[PDB]
Amino acid sequence: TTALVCDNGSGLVKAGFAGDDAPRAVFPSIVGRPRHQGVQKDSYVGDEAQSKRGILTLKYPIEHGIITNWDDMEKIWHHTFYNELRVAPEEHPTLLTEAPLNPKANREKMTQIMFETFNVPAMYVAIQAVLSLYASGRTTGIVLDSGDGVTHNVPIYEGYALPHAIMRLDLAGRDLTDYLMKILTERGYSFVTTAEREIVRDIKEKLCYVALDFENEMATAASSSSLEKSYELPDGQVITIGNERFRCPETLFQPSFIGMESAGIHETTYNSIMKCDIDIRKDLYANNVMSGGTTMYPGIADRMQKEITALAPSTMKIKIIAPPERKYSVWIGGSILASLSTFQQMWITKQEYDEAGPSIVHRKCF
Amino acid sequence: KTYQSRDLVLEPIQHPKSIELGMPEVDQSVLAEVAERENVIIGVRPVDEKSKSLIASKMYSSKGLFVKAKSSDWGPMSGFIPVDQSFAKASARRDLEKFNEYAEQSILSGNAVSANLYLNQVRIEELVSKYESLTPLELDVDSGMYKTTATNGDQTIPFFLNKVTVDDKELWQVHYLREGELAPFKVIGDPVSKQPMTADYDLLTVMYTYGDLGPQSDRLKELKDVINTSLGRTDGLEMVHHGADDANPYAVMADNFPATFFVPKHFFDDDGLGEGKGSIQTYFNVNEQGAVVIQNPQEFSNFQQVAINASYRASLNDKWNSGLDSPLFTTKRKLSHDYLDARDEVAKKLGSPPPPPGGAGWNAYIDNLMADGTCQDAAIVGYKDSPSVWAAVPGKTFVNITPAEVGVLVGKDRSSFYVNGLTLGGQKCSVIRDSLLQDGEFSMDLRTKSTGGAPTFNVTVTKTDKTLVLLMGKEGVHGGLINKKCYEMASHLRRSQY
Ligand SMILES: Nc1ncnc2c1ncn2[C@@H]1O[C@H](COP(=O)(O)OP(=O)(O)O)[C@@H](O)[C@H]1O
Ligand SMILES: [Mg+2]
Repeated sequence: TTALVCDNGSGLVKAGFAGDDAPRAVFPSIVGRPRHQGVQKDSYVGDEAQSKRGILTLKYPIEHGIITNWDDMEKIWHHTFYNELRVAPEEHPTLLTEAPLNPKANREKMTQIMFETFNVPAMYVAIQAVLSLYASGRTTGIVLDSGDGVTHNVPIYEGYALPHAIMRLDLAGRDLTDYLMKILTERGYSFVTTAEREIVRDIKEKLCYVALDFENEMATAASSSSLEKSYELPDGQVITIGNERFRCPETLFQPSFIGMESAGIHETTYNSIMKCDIDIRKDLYANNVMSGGTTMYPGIADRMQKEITALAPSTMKIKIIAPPERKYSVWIGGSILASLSTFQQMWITKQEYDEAGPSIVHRKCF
Repeated sequence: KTYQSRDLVLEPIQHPKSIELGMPEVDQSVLAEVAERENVIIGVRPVDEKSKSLIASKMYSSKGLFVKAKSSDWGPMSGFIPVDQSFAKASARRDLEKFNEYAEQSILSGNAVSANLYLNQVRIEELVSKYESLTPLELDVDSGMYKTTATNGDQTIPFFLNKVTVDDKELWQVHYLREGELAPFKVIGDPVSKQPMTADYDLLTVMYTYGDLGPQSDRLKELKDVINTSLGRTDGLEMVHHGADDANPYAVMADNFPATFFVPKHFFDDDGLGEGKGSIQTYFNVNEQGAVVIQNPQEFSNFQQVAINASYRASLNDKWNSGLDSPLFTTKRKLSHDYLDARDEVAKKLGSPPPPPGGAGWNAYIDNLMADGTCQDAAIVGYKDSPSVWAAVPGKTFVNITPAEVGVLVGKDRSSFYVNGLTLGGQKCSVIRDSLLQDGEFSMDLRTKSTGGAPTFNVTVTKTDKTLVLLMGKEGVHGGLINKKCYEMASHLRRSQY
């Protein structure tokens, strides 16, 4: 029997089989239900829901990393098992991922749904950042996970996330796409609709980068066309992307760009390290692992190296690891974990659930 | 230097030999530049060697979708798809009704036209002198055409070639005897350009970097347009077509090998396959134009592993028939070495007291906790009044727990132990979870801290009305197992008013 691995992303579900080096299914965490409640299908999931948005009211049940609507979440899992993976959930142990700091009531509800709704023989809930650390071949370090709806700094000791030291930033890829749409619209273009958001997301993913020195890069952009890139829009017209290439991901280091009064990702990394035991801090500084789609920007590891170096004691050995596969490292780490012989000891069995109820997840999964 | 990553071993190519390919070298250079600009790996199926000049002429169209009629390998129609399939290769000649129907249905469905066949002077010289596929041309004064016969296929059929001018080019139109009368020979042509179809550049596979994999086939369509744009042929004469025909139940080495692969230029650097791992041209045959020549299934498997290890993968959204034979072609066989190595590293890194109920003997409780072999240490400690160890495993850590250490565990302050941990029997521990005040749990999960590579162990402490139940796992034992065991013992103690 093969274990299933389902990464419940704020923007995208990444799902597949343990032992594989990539997910089989990647789709939007979206559920659509008819806008009129009166008299083909009662609900739609992912790409199908987005295409029928004129007919449906769309909901994002994991918008900020934490599941808020269980009826919509059950539709997402049903779609994942039956439509994407084409499997009978009752035949497979299932590894689910969860956000850092996921409330106790939420992980209990996730456990109850897997056993009572899907009848899985066994399951486990792992924190997303921990799996990314495992995908980098490590068990101790600090992960910066920036996804679609949320970003976290998660320090981890021998496979165990340290919740007292986790930092959350309420900004990730979705906010960067919206900010890019706004600063391009400021030039006289118009990027406001759902179809225009997809164009801007493509511009962001293809042309954006993190500047090593923002103020110097802004001066270079205003003095020459050396940083300019041309992009062909769907209508055939051409738009020049200049300083927006690096102003867009600059928001990760300067959240005031979108009116947020939060510290930047380099400052939350430092803060999270300092909340951990003195004895582990050198190991965290030497093992900063980047993960998630919003860490894909070229230049981000070199910028983090410079920023963390400026903050830390000058003798501190600092290392930033940004794997090529970091867009899927949470899923890959789950595949690694669920394919190990040690995982058979970690899963929660249906027998354990029948004895203890949903609160068994507090004891077994951390 | 030999290349080695896990079970992948590549010996350096000693004295590389030139390999004949059908794709013109000018087009190999174009594809090498596309692979660099687009940061992709492109594989193209072999083009028949004899069709090189037809493609190089840039006069013809190329084989599109929905064309099941066969090409010919003889006569003046060699390299083309004749409308009359009696002029095609041996397999079509022995199945005339089937293949003639495919040719006519391709025209009727608008996927082809019947076109005249014009050959250039280069082609007449190749067929007569280079390949000796045709007998020397003999002028037939009554028609003004040159008669010739094939030296393979059906050698009894005369063909007639006529000097014609088509758009300022001096070409040779092919004619034959149709029902005994001279008629222009017809080949399957493209429905838009009306030009005869030669072999196309049939893509074997495309491997992308991660910054191109995922939901957002659009990407492949865009890449195919870049390829045709860079090849610079007249509109309608494209060598690459959108979409792909069925996988087909066929094999034959000449159909998939020798394949020409085009890769980003970083592969040709001295650190191409890693840091001090060498260049790709050291282990694979690469020509002057940057074409990586893949000659057999074992080489294809090795190249695919090298590409996957470099984080280039075939898309999920794309459909390919990449394999042919099976020297380790399954998904399990082609797992990335970064995945397998990380799994290996993680697997390695993961590893007077009151009378108890039911009579007397707190040692029995320790024996119960230690029975299943998961724990190396266990203890029951009274924490009210003057704290003391009621029972513990002799010669371990918990037996030495002090009242000061108990005070830290149960103390009002729940944050000073995050500065640098706490101790249990003098052993330094870090706090992983403090649920001491959480209803229904009343527990703390910790992990010891040690030096160098000495193993560390998970610990759970659960608080009852009068006791602390402590447990330490052996190396590799997950914290969840220890927490569950500690909880169950604490629940039993709480039921007996302890
Ligand atoms: N190459 C890239 N450059 C920048 N952002 C990217 C890139 N690839 C993906 N993203 C962004 O990453 C986000 C999705 O990342 P992901 O880790 O899957 O999120 P989640 O797990 O929260 O669903 C989206 O906002 C997407 O636009
Ligand atoms: Mg995520």
